[PDB]
This record gives sequence, C-alpha cells and structure tokens, in this order.
Amino acid sequence: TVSAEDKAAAERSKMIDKNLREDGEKARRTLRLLLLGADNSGKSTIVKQMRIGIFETKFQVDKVNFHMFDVGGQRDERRKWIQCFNDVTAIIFVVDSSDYNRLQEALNDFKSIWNNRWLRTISVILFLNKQDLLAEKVLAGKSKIEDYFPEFARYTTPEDPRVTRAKYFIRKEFVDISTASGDGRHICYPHFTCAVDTENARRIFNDCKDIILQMNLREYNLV
Amino acid sequence: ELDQLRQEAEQLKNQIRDARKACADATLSQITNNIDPVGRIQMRTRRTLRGHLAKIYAMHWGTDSRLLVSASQDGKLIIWDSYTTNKVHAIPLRSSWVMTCAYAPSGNYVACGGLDNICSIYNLKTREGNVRVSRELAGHTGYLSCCRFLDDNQIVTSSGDTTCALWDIETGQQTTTFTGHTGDVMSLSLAPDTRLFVSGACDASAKLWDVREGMCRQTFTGHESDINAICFFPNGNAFATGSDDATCRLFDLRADQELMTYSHDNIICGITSVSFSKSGRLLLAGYDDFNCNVWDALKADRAGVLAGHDNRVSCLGVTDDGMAVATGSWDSFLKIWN
Amino acid sequence: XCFXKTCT
Amino acid sequence: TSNAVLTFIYFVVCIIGLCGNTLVIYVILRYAKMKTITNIYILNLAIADELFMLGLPFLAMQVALVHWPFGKAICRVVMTVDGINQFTSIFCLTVMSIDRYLAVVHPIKSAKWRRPRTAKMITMAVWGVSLLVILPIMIYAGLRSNQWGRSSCTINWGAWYTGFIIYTFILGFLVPLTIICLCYLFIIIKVKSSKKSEKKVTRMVSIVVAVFIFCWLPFYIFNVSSVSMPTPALKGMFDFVVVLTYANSCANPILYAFLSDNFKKSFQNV
Amino acid sequence: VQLVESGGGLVQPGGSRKLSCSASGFAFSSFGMHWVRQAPEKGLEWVAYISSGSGTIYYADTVKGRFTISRDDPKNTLFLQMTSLRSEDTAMYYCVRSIYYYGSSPFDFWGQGTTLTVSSDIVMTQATSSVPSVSISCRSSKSLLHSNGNTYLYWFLQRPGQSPQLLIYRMSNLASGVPERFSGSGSGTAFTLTISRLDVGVYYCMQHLEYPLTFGAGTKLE
Amino acid sequence: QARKLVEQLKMEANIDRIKVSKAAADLMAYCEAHAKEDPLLTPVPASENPFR
Repeated sequence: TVSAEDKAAAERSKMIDKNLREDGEKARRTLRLLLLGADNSGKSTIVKQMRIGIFETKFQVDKVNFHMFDVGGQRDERRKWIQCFNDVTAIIFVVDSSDYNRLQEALNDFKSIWNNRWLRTISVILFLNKQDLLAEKVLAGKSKIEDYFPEFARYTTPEDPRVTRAKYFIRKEFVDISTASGDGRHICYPHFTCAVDTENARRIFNDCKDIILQMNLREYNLV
Repeated sequence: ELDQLRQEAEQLKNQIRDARKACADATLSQITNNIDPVGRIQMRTRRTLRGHLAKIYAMHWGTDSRLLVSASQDGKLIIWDSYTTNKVHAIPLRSSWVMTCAYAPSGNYVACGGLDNICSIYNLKTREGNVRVSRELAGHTGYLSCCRFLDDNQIVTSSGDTTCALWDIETGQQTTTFTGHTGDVMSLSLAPDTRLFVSGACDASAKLWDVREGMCRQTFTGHESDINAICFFPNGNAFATGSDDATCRLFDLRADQELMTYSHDNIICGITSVSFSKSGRLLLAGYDDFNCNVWDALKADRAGVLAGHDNRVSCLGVTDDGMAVATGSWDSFLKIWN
Repeated sequence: XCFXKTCT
Repeated sequence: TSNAVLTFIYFVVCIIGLCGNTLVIYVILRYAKMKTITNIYILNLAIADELFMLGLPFLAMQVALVHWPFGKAICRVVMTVDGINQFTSIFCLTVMSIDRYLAVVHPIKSAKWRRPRTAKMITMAVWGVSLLVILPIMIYAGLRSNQWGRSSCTINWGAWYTGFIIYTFILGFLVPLTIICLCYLFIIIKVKSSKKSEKKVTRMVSIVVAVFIFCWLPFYIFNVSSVSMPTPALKGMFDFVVVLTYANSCANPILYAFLSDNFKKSFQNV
Repeated sequence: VQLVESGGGLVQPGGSRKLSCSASGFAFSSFGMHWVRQAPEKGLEWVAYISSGSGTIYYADTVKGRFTISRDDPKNTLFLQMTSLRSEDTAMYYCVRSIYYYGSSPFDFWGQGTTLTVSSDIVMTQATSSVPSVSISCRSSKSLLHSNGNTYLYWFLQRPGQSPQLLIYRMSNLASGVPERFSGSGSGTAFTLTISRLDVGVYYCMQHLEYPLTFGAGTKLE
Repeated sequence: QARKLVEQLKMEANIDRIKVSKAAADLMAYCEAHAKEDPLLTPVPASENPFR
C-alpha cells in the first residue's frame, strides 16, 4: 500500500510537528504592550527610567516579563498598520499637560483612537507628564485658561487651590470622552506623574492584573 | 502662470473625457445577454491543513501545483505538500511581523518581508540539509506590502512610502525606481510575458508601468475608497479590482474605459482578495462577512457561495492546472476546495 | 427497617 | 396505588435527565470543538450524569414487582456502577469549583498550572479514586428474603453497618460542602474588595448551595434515623426519598450550561 | 563533509570487536545511516540501518541476534558491537547517509572503509559477468513499479581504489556533478543504462522497494 | 513642476483607441474558445480527479 519512502516522510513530519507544540509554551508566557503618543512628550525618558525600524524594550518585574513596542513614522496616518495590533493587552497613551495650545490635538487623537473599528476590546492607560512645570506655570500667573476654554471660569470645584482645580478640570475633560459610548467593554485609567517618578511599574502591574481579572470573570459568566 | 497651466490641464481633461464619451458604443451586458448562463455551481471541501498557532497573512502556489508556502505571525514559515499533507520545511524568522511571502518559478528560493523594512531571500537547495538566509535587501523608508519574482536574479518590491523598486540580487542596489503615487500602495500584479505590470494605491487609482522604460503609460480612477486587491485577465487585456466600498470593477486597456460593476444591495463589508480561473468565466472574491463568493464574468449574476470559516478571509489562490483553489483565514486553518 | 437503596 | 405514582415519577425523571444530558453532550461534541478549559469539565460531568441514569429502570422494576427476577449476577454490577457514578459526580463538581477559585483569585500566577495536558490527565484520577473508594461495596453483595415472600439483593453484611453509614456520611458531606462554600466566600470577598454584579453572584451561590443541600440531606437523615432506632408509610417515604435523590443529576446541566452566555451562540449554529 | 572510520582489529573466532565512525561538517540528527559490508571476493550486501532519532532499527536476516548498532548525537558518533565472530565474517565495512522526503536523493555520500580479517526476496539479474555508445541491461524477478507513480532503482559506479558514488536514481534524474552523457530508461522488469561519447569500472543494480536490500551481481567495463 | 506635469499629460494623450464592441467580442471569443479546458464548471470523473 505505502512504500518505505512514505513511512520515512511521515516520521519526519511527526518529528517536525513535535517541536512547534513544544516551543509554543515558551512564547505563550510573556505579556505585550503598545506605546502611543505625540512628539514633545517624554517617551524616551520614561522608557529609560523603566529600563534602569521598529524598536522594542523588555523588562522584568516580580518574575513577570513585559515587552513594549512602538512604531514611528507614516506622518500620523496609521489606519493600515494598527490592524496588526489586535491582540495586545494594553495601549499606553502619554500626553503633556504643560502646553495649553496643543491640548485640542490631544483630545482629537484620543477620540480617534478610542472609536476605532478594530480596537473594540483593547484598553488604554493614560499618562500625564510635566506636573511640576504645570504648577510653576500656574504660579507664574501670566497664563490664562479661560481664553482657550471659556467654561473653565464657570467651573465649580467638586498646596494651592488653583493647581488642583486645573488638574481636576483636565482629568474630567479627558475622561468625559471615554464614558460617552463605552458600553462596558473597555475602560480607562487616569494617572498623574512627573519626570522623576520611579513607581510606574507597580501601577502598570496593578492595572494589568485588573484587566486580566475582569476578562476572566466575564469569561466564566459570574455577572 | 499657474492659472494658465491649470486651464491647460482642465482643457486636456475635458478633451480626454470627450474622447472617452465618443468612443463608447454600447453596453456590455446587452451584448452578452445572448450567452446562456452557466447555472448553479456547488463545491465541497476536500482537505484541511492545520498546524499554525496564529493568523495567516500570505499564500502562494507552486509551479507544479503540488507544493505551497504559508506565513504567519508566530514567527514561522512553512512549506507544505498538497496530496499527502506532509511537512517538508519549517523556517524560523528574525522578525515576528510578516505581511507577504513569495515562491520562485524555478523552485530554489523563497522571499519574505514585513514591518522590519528588509526583504529576506532564503535558499533551500544546499548541502548539510539546512536552510540558510541567502540575502537581505534594505533601502526602503516604510514597510513592505507585496513582492514578486521576475526571474532567478530579479525582484520587484512595493512599499508604503508611495514608491516601487526593482532589485537585482547579485548587485544589491535598486536598478530602477517607480514614483508618482499620492497615497500608499497596497497590491501589485504582473503580466504573463513580464513586460508590464500594474499597481494600485489608497487614492482610489490604478497605474500601468513598463519595466524597460520605467514610465507610467496609463492611469485609471473610478473608485471612492482604498483598493485592497488586484487581478489580471488571462489574455492580458483587462483588470478586475476590489475596494473598500464593497463593489468590484472591471477595467480595460485598449479602450481605456470601465466595462462592468459587480455589486449587490445586501452586502456592505469590504473586499480583501480577487482571482480568476483558467477559462475566464468565473471571478472568485472573498469578503469580511466570513464567506467567499463566485461571480459570473459576463452576465454579472450571483452563482455560488463558500462558507466554513469563523473569521475574515485574507488570501486565496488558484493553480495553473486549474484543478483546485485554496483559501485561508484568521482561524489558523487552510482549506483546499475543488 | 430499611437499608442502602431498598427496604426489607 | 402509590406504586404506580412512584413508577411514573421514576420514568419521568429518567426521561428528563436522559434528554437533557443527551442534548448537552451532542451540542458540546458537535460544534464547541472543546477549545476552552471549561468544556472539558462540563463534558466529564455530563457523561457521568448520563451514565448515572442507566440503572433507574432496574430499581423501578424492583420496587414495582416487589421482587427481583433478573438474577444474582445482575444487581452486583448494578450496584457497582451506581457506586462508581454516585461518587464521580460529586468529585467532579468539587474539582470544578476548585478550578474556578484559582482563576479569579490568582489571575497571573495560575496560568502556569492551568494547561490542557493537566486537565486531560486529571479526568481519570476521579474515576480511579472512586473505584478504589467503593472497592468493598461489590465484594459482599448478596440476597435476602422479604416478608411478602420475595428475595431482593442488598449490600455488605452489629455496629459495622453504623460505621459504614458514618463513613459514607463523612466522605459525602464533610469534605465537599465546606470546600465548595469557602471558595465562593473568598470569591465574594475578592470581587467586593475591588453595583449589580454582587447581587447576581450572591444569587448564584445561594441557589447552588440551597439546591445541593435540599437534594442531599433528607436521604442521610432518614438512613441515620433508621439505623439509630414496620408500616407501609415508612416504605413509601423511603421510596420517595430515593426518588428525590436523583434530581441533582437532572438539574445540574441546565444550571451550569444553558444559563451560560458562551453556550447559546454555538447552540444557535445548529 | 567528512565521514571517518577507524577501529576494529583481527581477533580469534568466538571473540568480539567494536566498530566506530565519526562525522563532521554536516548536521547529524537529520540523516539516517546505513552499514554495508563487502567480501574480498564477492559483491556488496546490506547489513544494518538506523533512522533519524533512533525511531526504528533494521537488521539483516542472516545476522540477526549477533550484532548491535547505535549512535550518540552530542558526540556525533555511530558505533556497532559484534558478537560470536566467525571465519566467514571477514569483509570490509562502509557507512552511508541518506535523507528521505519529497524530491530527496538518498544514498548521497559514501565513506572510507576499514579491512577486517577473521583468524521471499527479489533476485536481481545482470546482463553478463563483464563486457569490454554502450548499453547495459538489468532484469528483476518482480516489476519495480508502484501505484503512486514512482519506480525504484539506483545505478552505482565503483572505481578502482575509490569509494562508490551515485549516478542515477529513478532512471530519469541526474545526480549532482554527473555529466549529461549518462542516461537511463526502462519499464516493468526491464532496465537499461546508456552512455555515449566515452570511466571504466563496475556498475551495480539496486532494489529499494522492500526492506531486505539486494545489490547487483556486478558487470565490469574494460 | 507644472511643465513636467503638462509634458507627461501630453505624452500620455497620444494614444490609439478601439471600439467597445470589438473588445467585448474579442473577450467573448477568447472565453468561448477555451471553455472545454476548464475543470471548475465541468465536473470530472473520479478517475481524473487527484484529490478524490
């Protein structure tokens, strides 16, 4: 029926099949993250702080292995290559709150990303840089907020009351976009950080734990 | 200055439109209404190939219509046999992001590339029973989308920076570069005699190019959104194109005009790949609605549907002999249809 | 009386 | 008169259980493809429940004809298979709850321990343990005459019977109930630590525990009362008790499978 | 690519000896290995075969139960143990390598041998003992053709003072480094080798359809 | 860049056009000539089919 040649071929095929199944486990362990943002923001600074053509970074926390990817180019026309990143655990979006003129671009970018068709399950971690510079610019007194946002004057608050009121105004402004049509499938995490912080990894770890917990609990149908 | 040039361009466009209107004689559907329909066509699966752990982004048939290659996002490139469904070669990759693969007509080299901006060429016929990287080609600013072989010592490459290039393996430098696209290009098709080739981009246009001279002979534009796939008529006188607006279109070279549209009001998702058969009566097209369809190439009527996948289809192919077709999707499975 | 899965 | 009602009850519960378990097994085997871990445990429990109901008509005939005409070699294996299934069902339920605990409480670190190979391996362990546990049930199975003049078969032949009942009571309630309840309590604590999900999960745990207790307690209560201390009322009560014993197998697959969301969509395919 | 064998020695009948060989310059776990012996005044005869990964072991019918074959992959060595030595067990020993898949060319390489001095199946048929455009015929008891469309026959050339090589497999395919003048043809139970523009030696017919492997009688061109 | 654009447009303008009916007839004739060699629409017996 079958010659010896076919028997040897089948044996070779089985020995080929074994190695792929054996090897998949080693790669199925680590965790993956995407990094997105604009220029004039401290991507490199935070990357170097955490550590101590596509570019990738790997690090280790509590015997848990994290990989971080980022892509630069295409003149902010990414509609094509976002479709590849359809299985990552989280996207880290970082923005500077010191500059008052470019915030509208940040809101537009966040609205564009949050409402993508393919990215209907991935969650986002929001980072706000340059807190101290914001405080100094507020204490200078020559910078006005009501000019760019007229509502800020009529807003009511729920080291200085002015800096805290501005911070909470910005936080509400960013968060209010996400809750419009969230539908309970994915959520947002707001944080405040400076340029000399050191405890970012714990925040990332805790947020990843919460994301995995929610996904698993939805899978087992306890709600 | 600029106003006079704009007026001259408008006059040229108006003259071209008037000539195109004058050249139109009668509709194709009326002429082809006399031919009897082929009728209902039904096909069933014969074999299912398995062994991947991620999604699939490429596929290409062999010249003898017995071997094929497959590329995935787990970092592996696999060579498969059709009848016996055994494995011959498995190749690891340096980069984990891959969007295309290419098989040689002689049967000695394979080509791969993706987000890394380098096209890698692998040699299979070596001693010590091993597959080693033969060469690496770099010099593109953006990612790669498609790549074919002209012969054993030539290759054509298409990238996302609105350019195309022609490479020689031995020299390693771009002998010729093709430019003129406003938006990023997606697909690329090659003529049977390897004298001309056609390309499409995201600006809803198609362009024809000559290999020897490197100049754009003709340009076409009739769509509204991105162009996702392109095919070439067996004779060498027509194109079939698919776009994001859920409509397929047929174009002609000599008349420089469209002939027919393929559409239906009950489908809305985009189109991802198209192909013909040997005779030319059938047009195979996959969609995002978890299934594929076959259309009449002349009467423009629905004939048959193929289903069985759980995600969108990404690629499909037809052999030279015309015995069978092959499809793949995001289910990590390949299916051979007869 | 009864034992196991039946009575006497 | 009451015997006809009892036989009707037996037939009805057997039909319902067989139909439900057959539907679940067919749907799981056909379209689900057993991709996820949960389907393994669901399949195992469904198969055990399906095999449990095989012996119901034999006991129905035995209680109807007030005599056993099948012979001596039949009911030995009858009680053997009953002893296997009665324990494998409970052990599978306990292990499934144990698996449920780790996934929620420890998300990251449990991933190494949860692999399809271990899930496949653990399936045979419960069957083996059940067989080893019930080894003595079939070594002393014999017959005994009755007042009406008929012979019925019973179990291993003063206080040895009381010790056997105590052993079965311990191995049937002491371990399973507490280890089922503590895991759900810890789940509640963890989910509340991190406003309608609490109501749903509390309702689920309460209904599960209530159903289990209501189904299982009266049987052991009646057996203990009999062993500690001759009218047809006692026989009728015992028959109804052993009828009620079988409701858990009928009710389990509906409560763990049909109400689950990621089971309807595939059920919509066929 | 080097296959070096150095071991063994002349011992009295009833004794024992060990043979070893080492390989360098190619992957060792990929291939399968064969041990084949030749008498001083006779032809070639297959002895033993071991596969890749040690999945299967095959011993000859006439020497089963007296020999053992094994190998070590980290050390890249292939060895055998001999038991119950006799007078008729004096023959030179060769080791060869092969690889099996779609389009492969097994029996690719032959290594140097070491001389040892001791102190039903298909039967091939050759045209003649020796024959001084040249055609050589070959015949078999049973047709060597299968339903899958392949027919199994190999042509081996032996050169004086040199190891045998491979010329033609499946009587339609030229091995690497073979000039185009050689050719082969045939059909069921009839095989022919043709050479034009004349290289003298002995040419062997080989059968690979079934496990017990039989070599050719031996025809010499002078 | 206007001069290059108008020069390219003028170069592409010089072209020869064909009638629509003739092209449609040519495609119809070519599709009719080779219709006997298509195994997709004419089912083949199991003897010729390799995959069966």
